[PDB]
Amino acid sequence: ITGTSTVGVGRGVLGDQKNINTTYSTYYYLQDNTRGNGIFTYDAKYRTTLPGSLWADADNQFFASYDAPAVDAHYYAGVTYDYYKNVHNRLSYDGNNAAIRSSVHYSQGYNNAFWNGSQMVYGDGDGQTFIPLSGGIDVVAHELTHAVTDYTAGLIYQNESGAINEAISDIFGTLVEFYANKNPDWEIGEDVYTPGISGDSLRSMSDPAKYGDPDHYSKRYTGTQDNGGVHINSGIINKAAYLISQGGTHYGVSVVGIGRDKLGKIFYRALTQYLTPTSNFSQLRAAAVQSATDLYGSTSQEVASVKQAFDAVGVK
Ligand SMILES: O[C@@H]1[C@@H](O)[C@H](O)OC[C@H]1O
Ligand SMILES: O[C@@H]1[C@@H](O)[C@H](O)OC[C@H]1O
Ligand SMILES: O[C@@H]1[C@@H](O)[C@H](O)OC[C@H]1O
Ligand SMILES: O[C@@H]1[C@@H](O)[C@H](O)OC[C@H]1O
Ligand SMILES: O[C@@H]1[C@@H](O)[C@H](O)OC[C@H]1O
Ligand SMILES: O[C@@H]1[C@@H](O)[C@H](O)OC[C@H]1O
Ligand SMILES: O[C@@H]1[C@@H](O)[C@H](O)OC[C@H]1O
Ligand SMILES: O[C@@H]1[C@@H](O)[C@H](O)OC[C@H]1O
Ligand SMILES: O[C@@H]1[C@@H](O)[C@H](O)OC[C@H]1O
Ligand SMILES: [Ca+2]
Ligand SMILES: [Ca+2]
Ligand SMILES: [Ca+2]
Ligand SMILES: [Zn+2]
Ligand SMILES: [Zn+2]
Ligand SMILES: [Zn+2]
Ligand SMILES: [Zn+2]
Ligand SMILES: [Zn+2]
Ligand SMILES: [Zn+2]
Ligand SMILES: [Zn+2]
Repeated sequence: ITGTSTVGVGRGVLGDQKNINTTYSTYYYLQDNTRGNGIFTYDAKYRTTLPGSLWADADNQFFASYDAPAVDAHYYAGVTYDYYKNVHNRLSYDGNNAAIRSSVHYSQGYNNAFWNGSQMVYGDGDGQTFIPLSGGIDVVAHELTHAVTDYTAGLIYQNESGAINEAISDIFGTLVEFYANKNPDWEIGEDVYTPGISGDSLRSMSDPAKYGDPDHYSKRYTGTQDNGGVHINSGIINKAAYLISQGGTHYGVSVVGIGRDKLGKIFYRALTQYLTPTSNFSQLRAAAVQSATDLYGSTSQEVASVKQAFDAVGVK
């Protein structure tokens, strides 16, 4: 909509106050004109028609319970935009400042959130398995990172390539959570999963086995469920990424940690320059090694730590 750029205030799903960029024309709309071609957040009104109505509010104050998922979808899309621009010089998910559109209140009791190829879609959850999923910055950034992948490597969503696709989204979801440095961790979805249970999450990058996911290639799932285990086998790559950043000794292999920023630079270069739609784990290792070589030199600690981490998870 055409209007004046304004700044509203509200509370997100977890009850935290934040400012949001809006546009004023009779109503205040969840339309942020400060980032690329815009960030636009819509009300799906418990239906499955997309995108729904551009979110309108009479007073620029977003403190109602019904507002909270919209506040977070809008704000965390902004954080994700800022991460990719400021850290990686990438303008929106396509690198060409595509508008970022999100719909909240999708369906009823819907325990999922997804990038659908052109926008984000957030369920409200059923209140037991999940609360509204836009409350999780790592979920928001995980799904928007699928769009980054689609516009770069084009990793296929099945078998080893699909597990890489999911790990890339977990890695950057987590790096965005740290960039936004409110309550970061190496867990996925902890803020919105199981409101009745403290200390759990959908999966752990630091210790995949805590939830029964593999932390070594020898433990990879080879069945047909989950598109060949894409959210299961991601644990192998997630653990490697965790080790690259934080270090540790895993199955007897010592890894010297190089920190989050270098992890992000190495994997971003691997994704955008070297991965292809069918890259397997071994090819990801090679891409990460080459990316660290490009950035830091073949004799660098960074290259050595990449190799150590992939060794530790059994990926040659
Ligand atoms: O849509 C308009 C946008 O294009 C401009 O950049 O800022 C004001 C908005 O109304
Ligand atoms: O506690 C939250 C509240 O502050 C917000 O306004 O609506 C959603 C709730 O979860
Ligand atoms: O376009 C909107 C539609 O998506 C929603 O489901 O019902 C109201 C309409 O304004
Ligand atoms: O409070 C309202 C809620 O009861 C309804 O479901 O949708 C709009 C909200 O503002
Ligand atoms: O235009 C392409 C689009 O069709 C696809 O969704 O992602 C890659 C883009 O280059
Ligand atoms: O250390 C920062 C890291 O926490 C963030 O995730 O990505 C950028 C780095 O500068
Ligand atoms: O506690 C168990 C854990 O040790 C294993 O790694 O995965 C399944 C869990 O039930
Ligand atoms: O069966 C597949 C397995 O061969 C591969 O290693 O990882 C993905 C699985 O789907
Ligand atoms: O096979 C790829 C290789 O061509 C490149 O050099 O590094 C990335 C690898 O995945
Ligand atoms: Ca209001
Ligand atoms: Ca997290
Ligand atoms: Ca929980
Ligand atoms: Zn998903
Ligand atoms: Zn995913
Ligand atoms: Zn967290
Ligand atoms: Zn899955
Ligand atoms: Zn998923
Ligand atoms: Zn270990
Ligand atoms: Zn460990």
